[PDB]
Amino acid sequence: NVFQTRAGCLIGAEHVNNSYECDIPIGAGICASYQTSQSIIAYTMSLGAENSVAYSNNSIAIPTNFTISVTTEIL
Amino acid sequence: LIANQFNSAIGKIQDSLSSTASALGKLQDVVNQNAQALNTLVKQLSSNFGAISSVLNDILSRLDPPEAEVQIDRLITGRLQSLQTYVTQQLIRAAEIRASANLAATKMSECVLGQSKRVDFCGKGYHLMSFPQSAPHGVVFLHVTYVPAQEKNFTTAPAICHDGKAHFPREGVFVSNGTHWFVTQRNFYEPQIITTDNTFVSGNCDVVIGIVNNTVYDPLQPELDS
Amino acid sequence: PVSMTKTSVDCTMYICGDSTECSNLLLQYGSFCTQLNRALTGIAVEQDKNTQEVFAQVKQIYKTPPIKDFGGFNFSQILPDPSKPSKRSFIEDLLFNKVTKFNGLTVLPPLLTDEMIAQYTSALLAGTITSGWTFGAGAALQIPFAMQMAYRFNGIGVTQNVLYENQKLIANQFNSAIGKIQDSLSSTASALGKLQDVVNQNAQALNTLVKQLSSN
Amino acid sequence: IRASANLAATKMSECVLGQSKRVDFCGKGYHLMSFPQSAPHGVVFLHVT
Amino acid sequence: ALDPLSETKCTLKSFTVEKGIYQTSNFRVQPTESIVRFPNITNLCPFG
Ligand SMILES: *[C@@H]1O[C@H](CO)[C@@H](O)[C@H](O)[C@H]1NC(C)=O
Ligand SMILES: *[C@@H]1O[C@H](CO)[C@@H](O)[C@H](O)[C@H]1NC(C)=O
Ligand SMILES: *[C@@H]1O[C@H](CO)[C@@H](O)[C@H](O)[C@H]1NC(C)=O
Ligand SMILES: *[C@@H]1O[C@H](CO)[C@@H](O)[C@H](O)[C@H]1NC(C)=O
Repeated sequence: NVFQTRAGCLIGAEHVNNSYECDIPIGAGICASYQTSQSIIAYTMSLGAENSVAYSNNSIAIPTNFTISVTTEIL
Repeated sequence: LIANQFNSAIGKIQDSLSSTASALGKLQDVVNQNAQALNTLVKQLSSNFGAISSVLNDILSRLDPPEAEVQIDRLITGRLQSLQTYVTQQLIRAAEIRASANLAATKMSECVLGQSKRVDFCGKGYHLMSFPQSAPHGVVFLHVTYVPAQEKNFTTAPAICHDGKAHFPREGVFVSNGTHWFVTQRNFYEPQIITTDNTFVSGNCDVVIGIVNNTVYDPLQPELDS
Repeated sequence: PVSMTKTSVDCTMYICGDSTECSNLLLQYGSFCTQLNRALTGIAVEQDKNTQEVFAQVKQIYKTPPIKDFGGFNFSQILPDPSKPSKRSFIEDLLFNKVTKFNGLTVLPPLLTDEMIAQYTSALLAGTITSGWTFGAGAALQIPFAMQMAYRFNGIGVTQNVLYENQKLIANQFNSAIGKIQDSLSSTASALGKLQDVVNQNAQALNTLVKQLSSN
Repeated sequence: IRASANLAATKMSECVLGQSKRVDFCGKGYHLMSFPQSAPHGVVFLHVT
Repeated sequence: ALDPLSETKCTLKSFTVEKGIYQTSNFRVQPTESIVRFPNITNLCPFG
């Protein structure tokens, strides 16, 4: 249970090939979390959901419905 | 529908702020930092800095002035250095607080007292308004924004050929559901008949790349024919 | 500039490395070196936070479609190069190529590596070229690039027909301007000086630090 | 550097993700669009006006 | 000094440690033996 990364030596966390959102940042793209029976896992943090656009020169995506949202900004 | 959505969203915000404590962290830590700093200063009263005792009442009640002065000199050097570090940290933190307060003041000015055209400056989405709320050493802005929810894919064209002239939409965009061509506002699907009060003429169909051939209704024709 | 070098200086090793008596004498000062360690860790986490706030502003990863028809606008100079091991653009490669210990001072690697920052930039570029501003305020809604340029022109008060009549000319001028930007960025490196000096300053600081290890 | 990063983040949010109406905020001229590019410890904005 | 958890506990002077990463100490490899090297001096000096 020893993992060598560009951030150093990590002992106790299991290396998982699957990528997830960063929970506890370690560094150099490596982040840690507690997941499944449960244990500490280390993984390359994901950058977001993959979403390609249906681009063309004669197509428009127009909203037919909307929503009114409220966000909280603390300062 | 807008009223119901706004009320439900305000209820959700209430539930989140009453159920998530960490949502206040960005404020609490600040206080903690200050407290931490203060604590460190207090802890610096326990250091000897080489003196035989940390409490001054013991030093003055044990040493003759010629040596009590040396011990007090060590103590005052240490204490003045620690206090100087403390006040420097406090000044830097106060500069940061002043920057954040200026940002919050600009936000209050351009978001609550008016309408901000800056995207993502008053929250995610098309900003509509904002409401201020007090907080212990803080401000909470409730930003009301417009977000597209459901979308549809239509066929478009940069211009429409009617009689050899190039017609462009005054407001909105030309779309096609597969059988009919309409003009609708960009931020909401609302197909309208292509008319002369919705489009304008400029040039001919020989300049626009991708212009489609269709018809443009003239409201003056049925009025003049009768 | 966005971030600095995440330097971390070990107090105990810097002042009294491999010396027990010096550490015992330093213990007579309380929590000075611990508080400076806390300060440098705060600096590091602040650098990571500003990097995250600058680059991680999109919820999805956007990509350009296999079709490159942008109405004559050539974007291969700022789009990613699929042939490079680091998925960065040609201009970004030129920029990266044109920019230039054991006493308890270390350098922690950044949380967000160069490849992830390049992927962020590519996603944002694809979003802004293929969906306008809809991907920021909401979902990425496809719009032809000519129509996006027409919207940008309507935003400044010039009619879309003025763009359409000079569409080929506008595209040619844009391509020539991108080529000129490439030439200017490849010719001289002083344009990015506002960054390099920063590093130099930090380096100089470190230098001064180690130089103060030689004073009596 | 934190102040400069806040400025760069605001500029990327309002000039790349939208159309800013401030003159000289997105380069000389009437702002049309902006493109972000990575750089060693920095960001290069191509402001098209 | 029992385990990394207790190390974090006394570095944070608290019985409750929140979720996150915390720097606790500094590891340093200790030398195993001493190596003395001196010239093969062949002549005791007439100090007497
Ligand atoms: C774009 O317009 C050209 C010109 O007619 C057409 O051939 C092409 O199919 C259109 N779509 C794409 C994706 O190029
Ligand atoms: C739009 O979506 C909301 C979601 O709650 C729904 O209540 C409303 O009926 C929808 N309106 C239309 C016109 O689709
Ligand atoms: C109508 O538009 C089409 C589209 O290219 C063009 O070929 C045709 O000449 C135009 N005029 C007609 C059909 O009278
Ligand atoms: C853009 O320019 C490159 C060379 O500068 C060329 O290879 C390419 O065909 C051009 N058009 C694109 C990428 O659509």
